[PDB]
Amino acid sequence: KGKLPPGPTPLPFIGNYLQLNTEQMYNSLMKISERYGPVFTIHLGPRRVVVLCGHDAVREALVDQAEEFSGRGEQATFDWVFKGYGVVFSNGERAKQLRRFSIATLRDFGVGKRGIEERIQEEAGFLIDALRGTGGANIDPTFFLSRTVSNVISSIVFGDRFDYKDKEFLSLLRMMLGIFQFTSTSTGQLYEMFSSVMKHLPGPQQQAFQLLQGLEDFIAKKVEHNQRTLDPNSPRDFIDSFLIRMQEEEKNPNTEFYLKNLVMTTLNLFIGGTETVSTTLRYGFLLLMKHPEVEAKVHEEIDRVIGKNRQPKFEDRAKMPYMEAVIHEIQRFGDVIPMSLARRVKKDTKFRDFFLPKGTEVYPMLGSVLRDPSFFSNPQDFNPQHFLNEKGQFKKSDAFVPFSIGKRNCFGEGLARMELFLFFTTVMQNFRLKSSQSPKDIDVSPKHVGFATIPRNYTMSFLPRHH
Ligand code: HEM
Ligand SMILES: COc1c2occc2cc2ccc(=O)oc12
Repeated sequence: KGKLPPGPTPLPFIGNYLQLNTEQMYNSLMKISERYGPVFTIHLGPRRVVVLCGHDAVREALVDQAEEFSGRGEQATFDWVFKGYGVVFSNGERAKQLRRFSIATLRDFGVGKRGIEERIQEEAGFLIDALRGTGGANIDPTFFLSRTVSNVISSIVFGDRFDYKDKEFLSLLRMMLGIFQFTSTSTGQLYEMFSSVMKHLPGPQQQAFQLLQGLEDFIAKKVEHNQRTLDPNSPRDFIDSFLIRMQEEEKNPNTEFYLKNLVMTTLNLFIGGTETVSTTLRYGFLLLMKHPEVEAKVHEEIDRVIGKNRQPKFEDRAKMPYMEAVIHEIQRFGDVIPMSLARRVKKDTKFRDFFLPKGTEVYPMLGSVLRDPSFFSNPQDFNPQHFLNEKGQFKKSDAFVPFSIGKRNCFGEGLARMELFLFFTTVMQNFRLKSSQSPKDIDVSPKHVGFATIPRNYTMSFLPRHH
């Protein structure tokens, strides 16, 4: 039947709000799924959204009907600053043009090649110095990890890294951490439903907007400088490249290459290339302290394959199935972006005997794919075996979708995977982790779950490995 997926009856404007717990959107949605099935319709305030739970529904839509589900839906807190500009939250021609250019420009600046691998290895060296600098003292690893991660994408988009002592750099990192935290709280999820009123009201969301505003202001300041020092012949970074394409297109009235898309696209990458990787690393170390046996096996593999002298290199991954399994399990357990970024159908679509009118938003519940009990034996526990066969070799999974899938999937996945492996490996090779508390008492449940999955605050010490 040409019918929209089934779902609970919505009330005018508020939608299904009375049937949802904004502090736990994910659980609220999965519960509703228990009654209506894997594919259902929900009304987040006035926003009608088709929810996709489980591997099959998600893959069937985003991959089997990729083009139809390739539209970009909204994320209200982020659209407040982006407003449809830039590569992430853009649609149609704007997105195709910005995405093609971004992927190309990233590769031209080392992504995938030896260039960025070297940059990551150097930055990891700096992270190691910094952790040695704590003298084994108990610390909050949060900004040690974010400063390192950020410098990778920062050297690509800005021309070079930030000094670890640059206070403005810490400030930008605080803004990123804060925005991801806000969109993961109940107020952030309430904003997803009622932004029409809430953006004009006092409250936590206003402080969230200022963080985005500070990030935009910073990007706009970096662009100006690049502009007044640009060598049309020798671009220094992503910004230069984009400024050059802008000049080339100065004659195309319909060009997507203009200042606003440069500021928004660069901001997209600065944030995207920072907080996601940083949050995964942070959750990862907490999971390893909770499971010493896994850290032990990681240490075994690192000592055999890499040893204690040379810097780990990306190709080492081919020889380390356990480590590769652990990183996969960390991303699977962490479920950093539990509901992906909303997609939307480009045109009237037919999906599993259901009807989805053009423009309909879609929520691919990645978290439900990473925990599909039909793909992982103990979906609720942290267990690397989930990514190993009986002979202890690495085993892929069609349900491993932390980067989502399809036409608007994460094109930073390559950089991210290189970062996760090189940082997790280089740190583990140099230190054993010591929990400020007892393994049995470490809580790995998340502190917040909304747009992102935020792990609980913790402290730890990095103890060197020598004797
Ligand atoms: C552990 C790290 C990361 C995770 C879990 C992650 C996750 C995701 C997800 C789930 C999406 C939405 C995909 C979709 O619509 O289907 C996405 C989008 C995107 N990611 Fe990542 N990401 C990570 C790191 C990166 C990095 C390092 C960069 C930057 C180079 C980045 C750049 C982007 C961009 C530009 C998009 C938007 C793509 C588009 O709309 O066409 N991501 N990411
Ligand atoms: C481009 O990278 C990303 C992301 O990647 C994965 C999640 C995610 C969220 C944002 C939000 C704002 C932004 O500017 O960028 C983002």
